[PDB]
Amino acid sequence: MILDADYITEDGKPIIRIFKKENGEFKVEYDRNFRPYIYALLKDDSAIEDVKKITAERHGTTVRVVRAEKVKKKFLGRPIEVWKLYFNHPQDQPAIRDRIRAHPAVVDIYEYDIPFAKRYLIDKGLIPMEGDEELTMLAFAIATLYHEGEEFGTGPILMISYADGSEARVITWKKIDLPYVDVVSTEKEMIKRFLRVVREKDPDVLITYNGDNFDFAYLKKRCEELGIKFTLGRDGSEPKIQRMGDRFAVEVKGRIHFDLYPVIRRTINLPTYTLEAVYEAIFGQPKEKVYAEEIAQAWETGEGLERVARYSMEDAKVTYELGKEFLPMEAQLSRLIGQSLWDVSRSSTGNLVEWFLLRKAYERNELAPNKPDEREYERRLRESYAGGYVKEPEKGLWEGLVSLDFRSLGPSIIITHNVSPDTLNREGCREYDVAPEVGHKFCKDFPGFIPSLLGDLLEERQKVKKKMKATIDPIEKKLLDYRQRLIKILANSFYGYYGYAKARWYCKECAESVTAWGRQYIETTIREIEEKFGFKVLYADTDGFFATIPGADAETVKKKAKEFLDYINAKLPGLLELEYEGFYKRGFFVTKKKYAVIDEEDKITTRGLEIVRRDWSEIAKETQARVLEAILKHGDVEEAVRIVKEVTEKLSKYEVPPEKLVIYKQITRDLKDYKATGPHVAVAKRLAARGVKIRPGTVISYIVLKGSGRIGDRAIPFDEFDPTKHKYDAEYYIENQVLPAVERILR
DNA sequence: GTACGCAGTTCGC
Repeated sequence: MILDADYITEDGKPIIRIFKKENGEFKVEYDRNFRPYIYALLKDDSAIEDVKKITAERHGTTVRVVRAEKVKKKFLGRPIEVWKLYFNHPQDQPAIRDRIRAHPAVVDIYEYDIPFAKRYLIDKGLIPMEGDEELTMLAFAIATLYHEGEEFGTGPILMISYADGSEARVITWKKIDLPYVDVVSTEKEMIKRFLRVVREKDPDVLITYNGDNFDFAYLKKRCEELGIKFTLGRDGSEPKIQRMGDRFAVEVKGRIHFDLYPVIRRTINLPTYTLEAVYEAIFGQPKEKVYAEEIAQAWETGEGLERVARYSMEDAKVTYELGKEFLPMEAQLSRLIGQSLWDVSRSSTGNLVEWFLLRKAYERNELAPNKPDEREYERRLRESYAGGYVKEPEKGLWEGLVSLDFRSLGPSIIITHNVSPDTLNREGCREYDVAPEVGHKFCKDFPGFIPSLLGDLLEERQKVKKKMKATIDPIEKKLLDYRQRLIKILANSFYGYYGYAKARWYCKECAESVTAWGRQYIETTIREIEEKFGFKVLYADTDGFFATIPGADAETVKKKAKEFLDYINAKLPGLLELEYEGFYKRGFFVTKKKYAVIDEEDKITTRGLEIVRRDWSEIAKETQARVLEAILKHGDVEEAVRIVKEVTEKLSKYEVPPEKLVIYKQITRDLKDYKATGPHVAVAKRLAARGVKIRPGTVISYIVLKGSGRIGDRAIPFDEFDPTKHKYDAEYYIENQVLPAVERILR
């Protein structure tokens, strides 16, 4: 099983290193024959002699094209003839590619921004994490005395805890008598002992939580000032710190540094992403937070250091357990994308689709288009189109509801109608499909690049779902469930890709055609069920709707829907099909995107209401949840009223716990690009002045204190809140938080 | 930083 791959340099030549694990043994395979390359579209083949003689001078060494090779590829389905230009080293590619482009005989270059390691895995057909190997994992965390804005690595690390499946220990240079605490003499010996532990355990995966931007980086900085060789790699090497724009990333050669933080942000929606919120989300019980204000007073006084030693041990153990749950899912994603677990776990959906498309492009001799230049990127950002159909719901309570949704509407449309930039308005075909309203035509004579890819994807999902039915191993069934679910997410994101401004295969006309077809298909089904089958559709959004027959009994509502399923699915073309979501006793549709609906087993499903939003305080969510749980399940408005009158009196009496009053809002940009101040924006400026890290994506936790005027003039971060000196704005959380949320349901 | 559709709160003016 392939874990990772990079390249070293030997006698000036690159040698790919394939880090493997076979039969429980670490191995490293070496490939010395692979070379970097770009593609060049030449005006005349005769100009290749002048193009070879294009030279650059990097590192004081004259760099040149080492091999020119003319190849025939397809560019948006059309055969193209380009020159494959090879270089000696991947590092001199960025220095010479601009001069190759600048040649007047070169129309353009292609595939010039693909890293050497990822180029190798693609061109060789190598899929990481494929195989039957159990990976050994070790989690670790550190406890420091670092201050916000206090450089980085200047404060000493106090504690280093680690945890695997066999133990969880704390290493420290402070006298603590706990049986899991190993007291060393110096901070240096604490770090060195940690290095031996990792070396002795030799784990395939090092698990951290936010280790890319703190724990690992701080460890490297402390080892720098203290003069310690931070040897962690299986090749005797130090972890490497790279930059990802607003973010840093730490890589440990020979192992996989699995930072859980970028994975949780992209997999789970949470109000905040502290290790304790995460723990309380995936696992049942909570965690006993230990704040940096206590860790300083615990060193100073020396007392209570047992507590922080326990919290350091709990962080490591919780990090390991969360890692053991999320690593299998991310392993399946790396297999699907075909890139390393290290890179897959830290990249966005758009980047995962790019790597997948680039691989599939290689398999089909499809030359990849370049990412847009500045003007084109901006043009794509300034461009939009119409999307899904959202029916204004029949607002109120309704009884006896059936839900019918399309199966992968986007991918079904793209495959059925061959929606692809290589088929759009393609000339000379015998068969065409025309997108409604927008009128774009798509050639059906030959499979387009993307539609053919989606067909293989939806195929593969059926093959995985089939095995998942007829397999015994509950772990294997789960791993397969990960795969088929990942295939569905990957496929369904392909519609929006066509409108992604950074996409190589960007096609606004294609994206326009998917939504236009989807709008036609849903409105046609909604009309058919209301015409021929006497149904009344209540709520409808994009690919699905909620319908019923007024007055009809619960059973005949079901049996008449199944009747409509076989009717509409016959006339439906291609892979377009309607499925049966489920029957639900009652359902209140407050407004567009805002509804809730109760199944037969008395478990409410909630969508769009303030209950699920993170920018609403828990006191408002809980009350709305309890209020909605009344009218939906117990139908009691009088109780619902007693709940509102209840929670208002606790707030006015200042008895509701302040933690139920924090609002979680995200910073989405540089604080200076904001053209309108808000509560969370003003709190962010205070933290920015305090030295606190303030970047796009930082969740702001703040409370509104009592007073009058701008909410932002009365808002402070929660870590600055103190009931002994602060008084919270109860009136605000009554009039602007609790009362508006409960009003929507009662109205 | 896959897309657009959409509700609802804060704030300037």
